[PDB]
Amino acid sequence: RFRARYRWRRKNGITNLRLTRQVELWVPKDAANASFYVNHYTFDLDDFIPAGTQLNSSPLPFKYYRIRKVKVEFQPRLPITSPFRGYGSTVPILDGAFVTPATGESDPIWDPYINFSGRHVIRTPAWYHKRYFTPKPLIDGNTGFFQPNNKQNALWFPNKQGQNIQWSGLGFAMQKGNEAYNYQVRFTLYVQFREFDLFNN
Amino acid sequence: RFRARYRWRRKNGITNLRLTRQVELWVPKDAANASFYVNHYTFDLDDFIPAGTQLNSSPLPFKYYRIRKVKVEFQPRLPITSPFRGYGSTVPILDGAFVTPATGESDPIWDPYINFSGRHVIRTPAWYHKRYFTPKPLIDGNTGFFQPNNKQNALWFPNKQGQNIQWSGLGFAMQKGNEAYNYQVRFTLYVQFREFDLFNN
Amino acid sequence: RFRARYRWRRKNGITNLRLTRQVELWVPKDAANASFYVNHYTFDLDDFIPAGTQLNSSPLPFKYYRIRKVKVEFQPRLPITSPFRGYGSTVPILDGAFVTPATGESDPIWDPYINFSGRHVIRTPAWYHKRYFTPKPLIDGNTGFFQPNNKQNALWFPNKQGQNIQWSGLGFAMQKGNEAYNYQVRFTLYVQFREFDLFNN
Amino acid sequence: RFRARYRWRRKNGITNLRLTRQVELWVPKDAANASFYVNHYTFDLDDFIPAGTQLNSSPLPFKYYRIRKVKVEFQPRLPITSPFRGYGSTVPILDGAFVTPATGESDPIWDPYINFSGRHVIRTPAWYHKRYFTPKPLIDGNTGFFQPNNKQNALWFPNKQGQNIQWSGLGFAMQKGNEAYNYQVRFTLYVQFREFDLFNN
Amino acid sequence: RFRARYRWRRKNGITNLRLTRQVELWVPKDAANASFYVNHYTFDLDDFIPAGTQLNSSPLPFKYYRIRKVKVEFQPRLPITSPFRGYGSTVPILDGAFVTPATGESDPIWDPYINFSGRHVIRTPAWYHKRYFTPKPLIDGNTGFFQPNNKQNALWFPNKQGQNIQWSGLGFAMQKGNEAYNYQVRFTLYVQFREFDLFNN
Amino acid sequence: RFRARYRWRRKNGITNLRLTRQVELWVPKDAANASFYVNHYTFDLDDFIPAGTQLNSSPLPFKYYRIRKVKVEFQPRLPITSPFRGYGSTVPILDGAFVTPATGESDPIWDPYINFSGRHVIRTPAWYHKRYFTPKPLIDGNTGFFQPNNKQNALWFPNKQGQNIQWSGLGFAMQKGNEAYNYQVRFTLYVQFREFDLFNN
Amino acid sequence: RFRARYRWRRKNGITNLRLTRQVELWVPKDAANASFYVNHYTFDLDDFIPAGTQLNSSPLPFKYYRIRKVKVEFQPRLPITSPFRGYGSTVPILDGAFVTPATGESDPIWDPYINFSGRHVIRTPAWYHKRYFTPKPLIDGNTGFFQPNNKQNALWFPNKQGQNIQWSGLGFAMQKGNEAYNYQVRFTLYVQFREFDLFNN
Repeated sequence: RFRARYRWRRKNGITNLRLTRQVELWVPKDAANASFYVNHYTFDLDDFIPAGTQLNSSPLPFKYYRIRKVKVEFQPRLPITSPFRGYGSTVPILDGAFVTPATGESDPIWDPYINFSGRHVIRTPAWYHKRYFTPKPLIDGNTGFFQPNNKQNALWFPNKQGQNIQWSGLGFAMQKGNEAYNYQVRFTLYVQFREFDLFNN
Repeated sequence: RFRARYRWRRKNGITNLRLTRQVELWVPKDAANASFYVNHYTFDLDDFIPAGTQLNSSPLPFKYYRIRKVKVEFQPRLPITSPFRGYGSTVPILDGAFVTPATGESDPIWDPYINFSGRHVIRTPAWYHKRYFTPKPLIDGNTGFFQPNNKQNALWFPNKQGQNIQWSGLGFAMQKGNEAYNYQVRFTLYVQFREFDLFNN
Repeated sequence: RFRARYRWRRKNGITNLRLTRQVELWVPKDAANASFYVNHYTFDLDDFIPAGTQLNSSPLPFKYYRIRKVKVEFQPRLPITSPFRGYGSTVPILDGAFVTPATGESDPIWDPYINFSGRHVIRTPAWYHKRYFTPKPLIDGNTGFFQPNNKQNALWFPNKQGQNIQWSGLGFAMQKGNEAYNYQVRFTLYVQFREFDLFNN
Repeated sequence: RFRARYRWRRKNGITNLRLTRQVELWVPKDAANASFYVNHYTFDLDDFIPAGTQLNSSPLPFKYYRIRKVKVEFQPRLPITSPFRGYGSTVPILDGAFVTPATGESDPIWDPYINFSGRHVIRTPAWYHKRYFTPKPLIDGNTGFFQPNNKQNALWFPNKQGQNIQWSGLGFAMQKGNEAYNYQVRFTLYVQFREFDLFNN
Repeated sequence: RFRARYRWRRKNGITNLRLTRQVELWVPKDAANASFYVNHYTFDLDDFIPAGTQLNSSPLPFKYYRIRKVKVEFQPRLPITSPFRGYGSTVPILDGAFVTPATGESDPIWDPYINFSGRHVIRTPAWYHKRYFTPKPLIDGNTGFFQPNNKQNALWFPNKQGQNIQWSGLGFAMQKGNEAYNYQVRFTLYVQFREFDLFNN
Repeated sequence: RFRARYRWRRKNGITNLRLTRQVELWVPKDAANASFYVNHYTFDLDDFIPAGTQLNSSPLPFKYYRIRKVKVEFQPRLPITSPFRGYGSTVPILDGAFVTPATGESDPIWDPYINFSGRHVIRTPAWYHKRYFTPKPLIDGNTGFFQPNNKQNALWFPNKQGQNIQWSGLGFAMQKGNEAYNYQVRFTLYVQFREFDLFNN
Repeated sequence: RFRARYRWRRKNGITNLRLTRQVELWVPKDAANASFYVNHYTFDLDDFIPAGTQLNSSPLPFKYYRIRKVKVEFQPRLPITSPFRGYGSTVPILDGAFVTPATGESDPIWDPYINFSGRHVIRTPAWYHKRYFTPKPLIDGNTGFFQPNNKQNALWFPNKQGQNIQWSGLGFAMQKGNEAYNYQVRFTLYVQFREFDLFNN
């Protein structure tokens, strides 16, 4: 009754791991104009797992995977005695279509994520902020479909180490003050793997 | 009550894997003398897992391990229509001290494992034979201690990939007929790992 | 029923003491390179107990000991108005094999403990951080075995005062900003002693 | 329920034997100085079992052993009408580190075992005295670890007949009067053996 | 309910130890006069504990103590075939005022402790005799007060190692025959300590 | 249950006696000035018990004592037809510090004990007055401590016959009329003794 | 049943008051040496109560007292933005013997109270810290006895206003940084008084 779920994890090699990577978020300065810094983050499994050997292509010796949850943690670098407090917005964009502008066009003076249904408020000189959600894989670019949050029906993907697809996550907009502040963004993937394959000579 | 064992496997990264390797057992010929072929098998984790990278030293990214069970399977190569049937003995030698003679001295004409408390009968032209037991790690050579079969109290060992200790397993004695017969020995380790560590750049 | 545990503590002299020592953690400066400071801490009983007399070799007059728990407390020296916040990782490394590099090679630019199963986040200009766990004794260097967390089956060790073995504890990685910050690390051993021996003239 | 312990003793050849050896304890004389005679006893299995043959190395044809209990019996040689009564101390020293001095230094004038947690009083011209305890094997000399008294988790050791390790037992201190008195010390091991192996030609 | 007494012993460092020392009682000879040998014993903690170091003044690293019980054991040196049997008296004198005469005046021909309310009969060539009672501390010499036997209300005293006060114990009177007989008096203190303080460099 | 209190009184010789002594209180005359006569009474055991012999120092052959209660009875000498009635105050002063002035300074014109918490009114030509309380022993003069009224925890004191300490009792203030009136003060001690010692030749 | 405790407080004048005094704790500077500032505090009732008149010697008109509890509150003077954080230790020393050195010898570089059974951690630029315990009166200097924590059996002491004894309290050790920081120590006595005496003219 619960011992059949144990046989399913042993017949197919189901393993929940937790991968963690860090990046630096550099927000530039904006002297008395109240602009925003709109960008985004997608999660590729090649950034969380290093390169393997010639025999074993991946350091995690599994064939299939799916990412259950992502925890995106904006960790401040500045103290709470900063001269300017900002208030941005973080949304999970599962559609793969972001409001991030390309280079050449100016940064907006208004918050584009402020009316979204899943926006949280990032306070942006000195405060921690985490989002914890289910990412959606960027399978197709023509239709851009994703499936609802169903753990039993989530699609499995091959662990390919170099051709690994990216999963659509977060879009943020942070206010810009008179100083260029920093953040240390930490991405934590909660991956579920399947069919352990370890080649040997 | 059972959900505390789930938190213990997630806090320390407990993962049961199943590693498999093969070797060829060549038994020589013995024309009308009824000798035995006494040898043994110890299990080193470096033979089951290949070499890793410079960053990740092992393809299995865990720090600690212990081998729960070994299945040693003598798989025949010859058909059951062989002109001579033999009857040997397989024992689990946990002490690390085998009755295997060195080179230079002759092979015995009598079965040395036949009076042991845990001997099984291998039929040795053409029949399958498996042993499934708990190996014991060869920690010390001066005292040669091992602990009783207790899953909760089994010692943990560092996965070192090149300095991995060997675990004391099986000793066998196979009869030798007028033909050199073959076996394909398959070792299956049921390892339990701990504290998943995956270095990343 | 509980009065038999009282006779066992009186027949063998069982005494739980709590020893405390302090050390200074100096993290150097790193101007705009985002390096890490990876080091470790092992716990030797000779650092917590001073030297005794010629008659009584130890100020704690017991013959055997075992360390039940260690509390490692990183206590800040800097205020929370520091210009740079860092985010490192603390792990209990029971295997005795650390990721600490020797002198001559450079400090890493990436967190090596970030994917470990038992990492906690140390915030590293100004915030307190404690780890509380069971240390493991560094008995052998060839096999590096340790036993699981079982209070009833923990090995007893002679209190020797000068030949006391070290117990494998914590490995940490702290970010380095533009200033050399300080920490006051406090180690608290929760030792259990046995067989009180007090020599007298 | 109890028939599974019967199959475990038959699958692995468990046999409890009781070995007995004797030695002579010579305590020298000490004219009006009230010195002590401090010495010790360790238990080696080579002293209790004689030499075997070339085929069977040991007269007890088992491969593994562990000593459950030792009974050390100081049996007097002198009658109770002796002109001087002495009062010493017997302790079980499991740590392997005794207070026995080497040759060249004088014998102490004070009882060194008198404050120990497990001392019993030996009356030392004419009275019987027995200690009955669990010995601890002297596995390592660097760390000197031993395990708690747990019958289910006691380590097994190879019966090697010539390389057999010694087990740490008793340390005693007997008063010395004006006459050299004698004792007949009787050591009784309660050994448990495993995996009966009897080689045959 | 009983777990509050466990927190009280851990908050204040309560530890029951058992200290033991020995002395020689020399009773002189008295040819056909039937005199008595009246003396006494007080218990100082400096006689049971040796000298410490400069850092830790005492080998027992506690600050406060109180002696719960004393066991005074007169252990014979002579056999039971002695030509003269004597019959003395042992009393616990808690008041601190003994009937022991100074040097210069003769020893009495009559038993002074024989009518006391707490006298026991010591048989004095060859027989063992123990007293087990609560000692009383010699706090003041002007009033000589002591408190009743109440374990919960017993006064705590500083462990000072050189200024330690003496506790009022036993007064004895032993008959003297035609031979100078010996005794080995053994004092066993059952001390309770408090507030473990171990200085460290 | 009550038979254990009987064994305690027989093992230690507990005996409640009742000692009685008398003294004359002379209050002087004071013609039309309304002064007071302030004095006090302390209770020494040497005043209630006479001198003993050389062998037995005290007529009450006990070693320890404590005074449970004192009854101080002011018994009049004058009839109720006296020309002046006075109204003083009696207090139990347990602290040992009285308001009694020394010689040389005048007697007060106001009642000093009238506002005390335990004052009773003595009517002072012709009326009887008793106080019945627990005295407190004058142990120390530097701190002047006493213990609360607890019969089970009362301190025991040596019966020394000549060095017996005094116990702090009553302080009174009686009005003075035109005639010098008399009182016969009767002190009744309710002593409890311990450890009957009767020396004999 | 509870109305007898009301009559006891009215017959003897029992009154619980709460006295409060303040002092300034000046900790000196120590440039890069990591020394400690070890000192102590004893509580005298003459510091909490001012001088009285000639008639009434004390402004609190009671004769006896005992201090039930002391609250020692280290109140910071510096803000939490201080450049150096320190971590000391506060212990209740009831024995009257402190580790405070006299003038002439240097201040220690190590914490002497860190291994004590009742140490709390004072954080020492800017944080509040309170201890709340039962003080012990410094009655004798030769034996230094104190009684256990029993409210019903606590000794009463005379309120003398100028000869009032001191009660043994707290010993602290505070780290010293590059600046001389301040504290405002507040002592709150919870005294219980007895036998209200108010002299009147």
